[PDB]
Amino acid sequence: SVSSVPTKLEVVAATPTSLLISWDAPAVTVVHYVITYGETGGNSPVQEFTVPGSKSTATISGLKPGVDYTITVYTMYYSYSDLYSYSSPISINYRT
Amino acid sequence: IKSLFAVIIGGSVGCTLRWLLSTKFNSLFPNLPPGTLVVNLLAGLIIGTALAYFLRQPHLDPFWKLMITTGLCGGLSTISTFSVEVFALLQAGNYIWALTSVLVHVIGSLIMTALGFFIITILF
Ligand SMILES: CCCCCCCCCCO[C@@H]1O[C@H](CO)[C@@H](O[C@H]2O[C@H](CO)[C@@H](O)[C@H](O)[C@H]2O)[C@H](O)[C@H]1O
Ligand SMILES: CCCCCCCCCCO[C@@H]1O[C@H](CO)[C@@H](O[C@H]2O[C@H](CO)[C@@H](O)[C@H](O)[C@H]2O)[C@H](O)[C@H]1O
Ligand SMILES: CCCCCCCCCCO[C@@H]1O[C@H](CO)[C@@H](O[C@H]2O[C@H](CO)[C@@H](O)[C@H](O)[C@H]2O)[C@H](O)[C@H]1O
Ligand SMILES: [F-]
Ligand code: NA
Repeated sequence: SVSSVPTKLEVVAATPTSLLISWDAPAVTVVHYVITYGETGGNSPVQEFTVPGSKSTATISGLKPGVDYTITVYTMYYSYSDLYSYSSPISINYRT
Repeated sequence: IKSLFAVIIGGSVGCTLRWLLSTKFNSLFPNLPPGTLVVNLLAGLIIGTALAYFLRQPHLDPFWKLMITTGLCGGLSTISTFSVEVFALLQAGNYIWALTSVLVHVIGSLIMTALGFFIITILF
């Protein structure tokens, strides 16, 4: 019944080489969030890093100016039936 | 073998009740899952009432006592689910609710055992 996927993923601030993103926590115990990013043109490596479960913002650095990026966030979360598992991702596109 | 059936019947009912209450209600308040809490508090309450009640009639059938305590209360309560809940909160950086969960489960369940015992003892 309860979704484990974050909502309202968006870019709240941007420079040509960086993005500050944020999201609303899902109503579950999130142990950590995993942020992924890569160039939308599907010819570049996707990178990932984690943020603690208490944080609902993240900075993405070292980007190229004028380039479309696909950014996703999913959770590693605790629930009763599944103990620790990974949620589906929420995904946005953003052009530096 | 008769004792084994008491454990299995009581245990299966307790385990089933815990499964139903936990799956139905735990997700309502994830910082202190209420299904896991209620079954620990309830098991504490039942063992307390059993403690007082069985003292008064010591030669009653060992079958009923075994079904209720080792079986029902034992199947109903859980330290394992309680532990992962707390462990997950600790890994999530949620120290206030990890501490709160430990205090409410442990102090709460001991209080319920006392209440069960003293309610029956007061009821004469
Ligand atoms: C987790 C448990 C918590 C306790 C909650 C209270 C529930 C009690 C319901 C059953 O009540 C008992 O019924 C027995 C059967 O009718 C009675 O035994 C009476 O009859 C027996 C014979 O049937 C005799 O052996 C006994 O000495 C005699 O007291 C006994 O007094 C009475 O209390
Ligand atoms: C908590 C939930 C409610 C559960 C209630 C269960 C109701 C049924 C209990 C009946 O149990 C009997 O109690 C007798 C006495 O109470 C015992 O008699 C035994 O003990 C007596 C007392 O010492 C002697 O007089 C008898 O001869 C001797 O057979 C008898 O063995 C036992 O089977
Ligand atoms: C008295 C009862 C004793 C029972 C034993 C309990 C054992 C505790 C296990 C805690 O696990 C660690 O918790 C850290 C804190 O939540 C996590 O750090 C995470 O969060 C930190 C702060 O939010 C960051 O600095 C870290 O980089 C980040 O990995 C870390 O991953 C995790 O392995
Ligand atoms: F817990
Ligand atoms: Na148990």
